[PDB]
Amino acid sequence: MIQEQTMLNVADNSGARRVMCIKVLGGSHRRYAGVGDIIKITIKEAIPRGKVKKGDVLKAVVVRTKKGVRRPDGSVIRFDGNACVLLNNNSEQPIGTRIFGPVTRELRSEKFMKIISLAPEVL
Amino acid sequence: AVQQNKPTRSKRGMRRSHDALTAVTSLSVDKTSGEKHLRHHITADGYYRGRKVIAK
Amino acid sequence: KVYYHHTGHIGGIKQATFEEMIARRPERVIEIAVKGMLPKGPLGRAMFRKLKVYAGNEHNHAAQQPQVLDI
Amino acid sequence: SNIIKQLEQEQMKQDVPSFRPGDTVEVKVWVVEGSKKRLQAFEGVVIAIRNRGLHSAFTVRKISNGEGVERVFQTHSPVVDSISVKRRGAVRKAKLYYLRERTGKAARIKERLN
Amino acid sequence: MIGLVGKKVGMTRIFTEDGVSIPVTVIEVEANRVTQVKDLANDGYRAIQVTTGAKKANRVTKPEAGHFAKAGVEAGRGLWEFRLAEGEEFTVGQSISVELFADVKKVDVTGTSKGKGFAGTVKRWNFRTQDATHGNSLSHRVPGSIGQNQTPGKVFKGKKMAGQMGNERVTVQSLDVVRVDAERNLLLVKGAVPGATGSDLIVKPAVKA
Amino acid sequence: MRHRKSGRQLNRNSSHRQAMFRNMAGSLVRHEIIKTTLPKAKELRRVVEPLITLAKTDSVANRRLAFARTRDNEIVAKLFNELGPRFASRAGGYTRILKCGFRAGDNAPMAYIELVDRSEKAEAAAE
RNA sequence: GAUGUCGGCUCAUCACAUCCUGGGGCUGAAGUAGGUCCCAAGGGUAUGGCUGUUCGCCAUUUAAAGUGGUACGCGAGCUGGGUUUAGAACGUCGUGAGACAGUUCGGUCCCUAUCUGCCGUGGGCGCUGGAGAACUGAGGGGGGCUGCUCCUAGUACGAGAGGACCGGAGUGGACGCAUCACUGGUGUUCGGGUUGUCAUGCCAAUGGCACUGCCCGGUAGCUAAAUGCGGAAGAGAUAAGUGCUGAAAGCAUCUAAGCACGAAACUUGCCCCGAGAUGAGUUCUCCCUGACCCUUUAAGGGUCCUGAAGGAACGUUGAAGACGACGACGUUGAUAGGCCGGGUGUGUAAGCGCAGCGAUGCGUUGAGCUAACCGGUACUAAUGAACCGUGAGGCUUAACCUU
RNA sequence: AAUUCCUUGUCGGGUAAGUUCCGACCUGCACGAAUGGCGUAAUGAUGGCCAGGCUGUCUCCACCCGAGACUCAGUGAAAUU
RNA sequence: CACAGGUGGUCAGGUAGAGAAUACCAAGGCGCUUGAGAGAACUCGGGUGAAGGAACUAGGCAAAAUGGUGCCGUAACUUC
RNA sequence: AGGACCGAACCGACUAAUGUUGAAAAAUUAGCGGAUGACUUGUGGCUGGGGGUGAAAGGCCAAUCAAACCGGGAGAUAGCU
RNA sequence: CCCGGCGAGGGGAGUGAAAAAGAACCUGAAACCGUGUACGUACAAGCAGUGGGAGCACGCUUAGGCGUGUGACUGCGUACC
Repeated sequence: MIQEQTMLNVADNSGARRVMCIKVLGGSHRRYAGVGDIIKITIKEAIPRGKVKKGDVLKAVVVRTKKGVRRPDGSVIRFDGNACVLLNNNSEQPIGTRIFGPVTRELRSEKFMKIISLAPEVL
Repeated sequence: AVQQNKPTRSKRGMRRSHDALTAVTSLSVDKTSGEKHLRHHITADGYYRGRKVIAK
Repeated sequence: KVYYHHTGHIGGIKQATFEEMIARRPERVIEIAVKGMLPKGPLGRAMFRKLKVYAGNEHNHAAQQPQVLDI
Repeated sequence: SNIIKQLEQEQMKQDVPSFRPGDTVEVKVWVVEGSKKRLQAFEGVVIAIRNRGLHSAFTVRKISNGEGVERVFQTHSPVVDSISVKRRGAVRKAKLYYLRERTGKAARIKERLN
Repeated sequence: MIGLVGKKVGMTRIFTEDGVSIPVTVIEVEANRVTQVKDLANDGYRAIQVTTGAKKANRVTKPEAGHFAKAGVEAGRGLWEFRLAEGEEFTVGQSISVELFADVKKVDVTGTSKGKGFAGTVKRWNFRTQDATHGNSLSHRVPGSIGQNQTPGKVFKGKKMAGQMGNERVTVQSLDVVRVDAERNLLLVKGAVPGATGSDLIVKPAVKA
Repeated sequence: MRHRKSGRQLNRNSSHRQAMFRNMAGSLVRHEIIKTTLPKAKELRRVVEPLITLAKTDSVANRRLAFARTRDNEIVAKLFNELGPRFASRAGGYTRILKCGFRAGDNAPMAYIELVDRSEKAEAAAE
């Protein structure tokens, strides 16, 4: 996330409990992520009927930061916790069909029509 | 650290040359008394621009 | 002949063209040509300070009456 | 000049309803999107005081259902559509934190009334 | 082309219709009052001398005052000058203000620098801070060995060490004009101005190709 | 460095600084005329005047309020009754600093502090 | 009579024999792609694990994960983690003491800088009469990196699949500078809350003290994690290289004369320091126009009258900083503190009425209280001076002055 | 394994990883039954590894406060040489 | 050495708090003498932290959290 | 009851932060263990240097310990500097 | 007799051959730090010396090119045990 390791919350029907950031993407000589950022996750748990199994490495994007997230006005949606939606590891858009808990309104783009049309928040 | 050799006595007066006490460019007396003054502060009898202040 | 120096920064020797030293400040090509021909530090600094070249065909010693010399 | 610290007050909107922290409110806003205008609201309790000239915002905390989420809507933004006051409450404290995890009947603090 | 000597005055998160905000720095445009309009009549110098402000001038020297006498006779705050291009200058009544930025899209911004006290060891140079552990001898903080050894046997020029800011210029380069405002007299620039607020600046049309 | 700031830190930590000011503003009501270091006289100036303003006109409820902000018995007995009719004819500068000179024991620059209309004064010397 | 190490943090710098872009030659290279490759120090060149690890293994980013040196960089920088058998003791060997390149447990590590450098900063002198203001560039460094896709372009070319590059464009990444409105940090000169004991005679109300008692919100300031942003079009001198006209050898050819094109390096442009540059500078603004004795006299010494312009000490002080310098500024003054209206902070003071079992809350009041920020206000303190600086300021050749 | 000439053995495990650590195996250093052996509760400021409450040790460092430095004032060393 | 060092016998006040911890405090002692101003690097002391959670390091180390009374609820193993 | 515990006084010092020409010839602050016991601990006495004395480190013997201090052999010896 | 706390310390005035014998009293070096004067130090550079030397102060140099001390500056140039 901002540091090396970082467990953060499952955001899809893909797994269970926590899943681990191994790296940030979208540059190098990075330790730390920006607001708009893409994270690299290993599934540190999994669920038997999920899309994935323990220790498989996939791509992901931010849905909560415990600091808070911002873009349009610079105003923050400030959360209880960090959480991450997995992407396809090369082919983009989410892999899970449900978001679990609240979302930002900084995610509102064509490549995210999948995750924002869900009912728990920002419809 | 330490030093290589014993320093010269001309060095001790050179190192002190800029740290020395500098001239006052003369003095003040009152507009209003035969008492002498201290430039831009007030005497015990208040004399600066006459009147009276601070009679301690 | 590229008038070599290393003032204190950046890997490399640093340099200056033959072309600058006549095209800009045209005195300098003669100054640092006679310079190395003079003795040690101080007396060569007193020898050196007797030469002037100026920019060229614009000298200011009209009033001293210079004796022309062909070499 | 005479411009410094005044230009914040000069920019500041004058039809915006009056406030104290613990006032609950509703922020009404747009989804924005690629070409089609739809609306949405967010309700809760505002846990803290604004008034920042142009930069003023309702930091509503939502706490109705699920895990806590705080939202900051800047008032002075053109896509911020409408503002009902609803209840305007008193608390004599700067932060509301003990309600962060309880979201059930938690964002409905009283009108101060007669 | 010259600058408009501004004042650092204001900072605003500003809105636009489209639901976007822009962080901005807000500048009071004052008018240029000329002194002499220096041209290449005299020596090789070609530049225009401009005064943006006024002072009481009860303590000013008569050498500053004859300067101001030949000017717009407004006891000026002080003297700034700017080199110029495309022919000799127009000499009377010029009053250069918000109109300067109507086709100038991006500005360079030349401050009077940044006023950060000592700046000095570590803070200026974004160094690491020495270990908080091991019982380290009179060290919770140290810059590092600044050379190596006898092999060069010296300390090289331009290594990062100590010193004050020394308030030179600092150009940020090429930050956007967001808006210009006649009547209110605001130039809103997208980027920051050097120094604390109430500091002087130059705001000049951008230098870069 | 200290850009865009005001006021002064004197000699020690905050727990000392409040406790020192309770001594020093109380001494003001007890001696009426004091001498101190010039930084020390500004913080002395800046402590007392706002209390005077509140106290400029008499009011028992505002005297209860003044005892709330500044809990000293000396200051709340002088303010309103004694000091209220005194400073009524001013809006700031209830007191003035007279730059008396440098400190004899070392060299620190001093100012004497004197209530604005002070004309009755003690005639012993101070240092 | 002392050049003293591994491993690990900090901080580097020089050689290019270049990890890479950038210009170009060959190809058994059509183009793509690979192979071959000269020029070139300019610039960028990643992080966690295990172990005391150089080196190993493993997971991962990015277009990318360099070559060589430095008392095998760096204890007059950092640490013993190791060497650890000062010390047990396991494993091993010898009659044994003791040892072990087998092993495990924690474990004492110095120096305030003389001259010297580096960065920052003042004093002293000089710029030729002096003074105050802008200023030119002799010189010398910063930036110089590098990916992406979009057009260029499905086109030349190739059997077909496929398929050129430069140039324009926005934008990331490294690197680097500035910033505090945004988002956070702190904000011991702002409000509020809360446990305890001590206190205001007692009650209502309230505060000292417990790390700023603890704790939350916080202006302006500073600051990165957040904010803005360069990395350039152009020019010349070229490199390697395609040539052209052209020889030794009737030709060919980048060569000798000659001339077109030809890279981030070099001279630069864009950026910054910079007149002591002793060939010490210009342009603008200001001021000084009295006198006698003597001697060596572009001269100095004594003295009367007399020292402006300008300076500095001194004073409050700053949007400037260790000291200073720089800067606002001294009653003609908004400098600073107070104070008033406004800014931005806090959440409706104390007192009074009331509901309520009382704590408390609530109408009165949308209150009171308030720091650095802005304008006003002379309310308050910065007196009159004195002092460094003086009465038009070198010889000599040529030009001008009756000269 | 505290024990291993080679060696950071081979493989599983926590693990983003794993010289160490733990489990299994022998392809076993010179292991091996009172310089005792297998196995064990409670115990030790005991050793190695891990996730979490939690944390400035650190990623990556910013600001605030005081005593020295430093300012103003007093006195006044030392390693060395 | 007016050393932030060392040292045996007897006694036992208040509130809150397992209690002679410990916060304040009666009886009682007492200002451990550079000072004042500034609030530079830096040193030591002292306060704080976004997101993370050891990623720091040889090593989860004053870091920091925990701690008391009442109550519900409570594991393998065990010499119970 | 207890060579049980958490824990002051009272005794110590596994680790941590600092001190390293210190405030101090291991002290300060915090974590930590003993604190009814094989304890803590006053007074008075006693053993004397390859000798004592040690729940053993070749420990401890006057802010000293892998060889105390003084008076004598003695101007030890000097293939050495 | 002067300054001063009533102090410390010196001085003047007076005493003696002598206080250039003043009480720590004999006469008094050399390190040591500071004053007074001369000349010198801002085209300015390393064993600081040597070799060459403008100048100036003082010395009536019978003025007969000198003596005395210092010296811009510069050829040459590496301490002693």
